[PDB]
Amino acid sequence: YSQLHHDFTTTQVGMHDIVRSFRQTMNQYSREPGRYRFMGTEAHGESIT
Amino acid sequence: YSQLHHDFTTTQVGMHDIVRSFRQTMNQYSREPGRYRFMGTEAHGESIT
Repeated sequence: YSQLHHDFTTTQVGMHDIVRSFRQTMNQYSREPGRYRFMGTEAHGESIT
Repeated sequence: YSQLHHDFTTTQVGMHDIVRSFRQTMNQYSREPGRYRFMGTEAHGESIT
């Protein structure tokens, strides 16, 4: 896996609108006060930006 | 220009959040009714999706 540059298999263009769609589904349950639904993701090992 | 595959010079990852930032700047002026500010872009010649 380390012998290639992975520009076509990781972080494609429309990837962030799928993750933003998961956040909207979890917003239908986080409206009542005191029951906010947390959403966290794991970080990219290679980049911090 | 047609002898290359343009994957590093067109439609990069963070491009749509810049265009969505232009839309927020134009929202400070489109609040009063009857003075909505229109925003249109030119289409990609090659793709429709």
